[PDB]
Amino acid sequence: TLLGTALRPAATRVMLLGSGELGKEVAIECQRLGVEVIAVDRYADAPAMHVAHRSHVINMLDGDALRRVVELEKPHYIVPEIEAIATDMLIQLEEEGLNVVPCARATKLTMNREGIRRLAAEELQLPTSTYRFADSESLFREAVADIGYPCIVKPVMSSSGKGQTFIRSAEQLAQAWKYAQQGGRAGRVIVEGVVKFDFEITLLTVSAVDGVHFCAPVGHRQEDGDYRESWQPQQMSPLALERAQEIARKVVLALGGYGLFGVELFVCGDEVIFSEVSPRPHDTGMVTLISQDLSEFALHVRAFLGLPVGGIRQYGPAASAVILPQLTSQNVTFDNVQNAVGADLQIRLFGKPEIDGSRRLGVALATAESVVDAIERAKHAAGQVKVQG
Amino acid sequence: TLLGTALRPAATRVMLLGSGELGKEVAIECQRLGVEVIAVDRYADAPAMHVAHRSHVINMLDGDALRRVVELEKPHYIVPEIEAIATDMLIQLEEEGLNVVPCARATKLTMNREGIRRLAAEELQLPTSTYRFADSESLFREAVADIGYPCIVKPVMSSSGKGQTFIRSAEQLAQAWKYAQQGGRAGRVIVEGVVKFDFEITLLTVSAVDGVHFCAPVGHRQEDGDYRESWQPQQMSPLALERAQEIARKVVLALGGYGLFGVELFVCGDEVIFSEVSPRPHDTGMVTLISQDLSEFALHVRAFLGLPVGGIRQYGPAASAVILPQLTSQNVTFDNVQNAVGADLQIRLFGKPEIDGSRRLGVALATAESVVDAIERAKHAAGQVKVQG
Ligand SMILES: Nc1ncnc2c1ncn2[C@@H]1O[C@H](COP(=O)(O)OP(=O)(O)NP(=O)(O)O)[C@@H](O)[C@H]1O
Ligand SMILES: Nc1ncnc2c1ncn2[C@@H]1O[C@H](COP(=O)(O)OP(=O)(O)NP(=O)(O)O)[C@@H](O)[C@H]1O
Ligand SMILES: NCC(=O)N[C@@H]1O[C@H](COP(=O)([O-])[O-])[C@@H](O)[C@H]1O
Ligand SMILES: NCC(=O)N[C@@H]1O[C@H](COP(=O)([O-])[O-])[C@@H](O)[C@H]1O
Ligand SMILES: [Mg+2]
Ligand SMILES: [Mg+2]
Ligand SMILES: [Mg+2]
Ligand SMILES: [Mg+2]
Ligand code: NA
Ligand code: NA
Repeated sequence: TLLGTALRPAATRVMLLGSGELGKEVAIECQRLGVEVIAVDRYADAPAMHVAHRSHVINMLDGDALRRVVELEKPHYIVPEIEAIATDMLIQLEEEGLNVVPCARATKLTMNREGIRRLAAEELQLPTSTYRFADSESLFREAVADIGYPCIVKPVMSSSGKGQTFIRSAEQLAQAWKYAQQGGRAGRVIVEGVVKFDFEITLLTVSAVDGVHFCAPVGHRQEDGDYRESWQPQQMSPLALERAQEIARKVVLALGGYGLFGVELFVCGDEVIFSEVSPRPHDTGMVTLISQDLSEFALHVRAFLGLPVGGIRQYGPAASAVILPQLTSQNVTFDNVQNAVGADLQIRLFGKPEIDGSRRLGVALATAESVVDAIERAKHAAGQVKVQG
Repeated sequence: TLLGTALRPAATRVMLLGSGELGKEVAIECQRLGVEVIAVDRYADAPAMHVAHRSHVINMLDGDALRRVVELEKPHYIVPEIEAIATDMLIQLEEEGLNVVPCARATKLTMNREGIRRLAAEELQLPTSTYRFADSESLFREAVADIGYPCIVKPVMSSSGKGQTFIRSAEQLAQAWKYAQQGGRAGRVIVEGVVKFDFEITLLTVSAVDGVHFCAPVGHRQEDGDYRESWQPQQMSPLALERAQEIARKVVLALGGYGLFGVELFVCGDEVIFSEVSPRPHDTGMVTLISQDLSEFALHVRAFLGLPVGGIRQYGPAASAVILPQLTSQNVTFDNVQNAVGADLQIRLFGKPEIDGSRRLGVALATAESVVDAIERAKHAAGQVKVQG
């Protein structure tokens, strides 16, 4: 493996499609290796753009627009950071010789729940919640009837819980369906039976030249479609961990290509159930910014560049807690920062240009002798931040 | 501490005066907090510029040029990254209300080994090398006589050994007095009477809102005026450590201002002698990119922003080894990178635009069960990298 010098003729060029907080760290890790970074998104001054050599704002769902920016910048690697990309064009491009991380098929399969769900459950025979898809209200209604209550309805093309409803009674059916319509390419939906898990985890799995490597299990807590806190390591029985690893390995290998994947799993004792997978760094993995020698961002980079992982070091109990304020502003400020960092406590503020409602603008990170204590220290610190606009 | 959002009207702005590998990390740290970074250097595409919001190429020795850039960008913090800057302008600027990190006086004082040596020795009353001050070949001649063999000859405006001479013999004096003029402005000198130390350390000392904290001592190996390898923690006596810390505190507190300082000391048994100090992150300190929770750069930023440090966690034996090729090229590439990364091993490639002679293009970082082992791992890795032109 050979790397060039960013900005020079033989530069190794990486193009990020999506410039949120996740890509910002991928960008930093690229920059740490003198890798040239082109950050693209649907809006200007996106996080990853702050730390990139050059940025472009285009409609990433427009295959022609994508083709255009790619032809323009001639990246060696196209690193999708969000789901909402013109995957069909990535496949084209990949065929035309471009390297899509981890691979274009991985991106296509995961951007639509139907693809990844059917692959995992039907082709890989992995355990998942029960599910049905529906593309009309009536079909949706039949689906619910067959699935039972409670059940969760989600659009097949969504993230961070947009257009999703936890359905407890037929009473919600109409609202649920409309709402699932508002969320979505606005479309088809998935109706899943509710898994009553003991806890849920994210198994950050790196597929690299030297094999499949696993980060220690990251536990996470979700609320109202948003991850609130994550921690590592999440304790699991030996049997559960081994089962989780098995599932994760099968998934990443099936999707193909080098990179770090966020394998979302539900744990019921010693039993593990597959939920979904990010074929790229995962939000919950932001805890690895404090908990490992190589963050999930650093690992994604390492793997995609074709270099060996070797191993991953875990420094002990740690957690992340989101900074998710709710306001409307185009000039956001953060005060009381002196009460948000200190010993074994840090924060990250994304640089997002504005907010109009709820938005993840930063994250607090902490370490401690237990995840319980780390979680509290991180939440507390996130809380101390006085967000104003 | 109130921080704005980079690129937004209330953004908090940091201007780096010097954009090499040290400032690159400082920049990355600022970015992580959504701080707006302006990277200034005397050449284009300097490392820190790759990761800054914007840059400026100017002669930083030109005060009028410095004022212009400062006033144009209106930074909240001026962060010196190299010695060669117009310290007078800093002083003036500071007087005009500008925040200079750690303080303008600190920058001036350290530029001059005259001012700093006197302060430390006379004023602070700390142990240093022997010395005096010549201002002529005759003034030079007489002094070196007062010091004796062997001894050191340094321009009071020298760095990296720029203009220095190790004198064991009178014959040299023909040379030395000349060389002392080769370098610096191109002059006046300082003659030191060498100290036979067991080993040398850099005591990275952070002065912040919650007082002064210290990183574990960093040992290093110098060669031809360039550090080659650095390691942490350097084994020493608690007594030696205690003494080192006392000297460091005294110095930093006397220099004034918040920031990370690199205190250079000689260790002979339980005795410690102050050599010099950088009022900014120090090269040898690059080991902290892998050995601690907060790197020296993260500490620098934390401190200058008025935030508390609280503590510094050290992850065990670690080392840095420089990637210091010597060639002439404007399109450097790095091959065999796969043999330079792995478990507990990483590399940084700076992004320097070209090279023409010997130049530090990157660094290898490693951790291990022992300091010795760490150094070997880091050295080996740096050695595997094939630098092409
Ligand atoms: N079938 C299910 N049973 C139980 N809980 C579920 C189920 N599906 C989703 N959840 C819960 O809802 C959270 C969000 O679900 P998810 O399917 O990941 O939504 P998303 O919109 O894809 N979000 P993101 O992870 O940002 O892509 C999960 O982490 C669980 O806490
Ligand atoms: N009195 C002295 N005794 C022994 N070694 C010395 C002495 N002064 C300098 N050195 C050695 O010289 C190295 C570099 O010299 P130094 O005094 O730091 O000058 P410099 O030109 O300012 N270099 P730099 O460290 O980059 O600022 C040190 O790290 C020591 O190994
Ligand atoms: N679970 C998905 C996720 O965490 N995505 C992250 O959020 C960004 C969008 O946030 P935004 O909606 O605030 O612009 C994405 O770009 C990605 O980094
Ligand atoms: N020992 C001091 C030191 O390490 N300084 C670092 O090297 C730069 C200059 O490198 P360059 O000479 O290759 O431009 C400086 O800007 C600083 O980052
Ligand atoms: Mg999802
Ligand atoms: Mg999810
Ligand atoms: Mg110096
Ligand atoms: Mg020195
Ligand atoms: Na690929
Ligand atoms: Na100051």
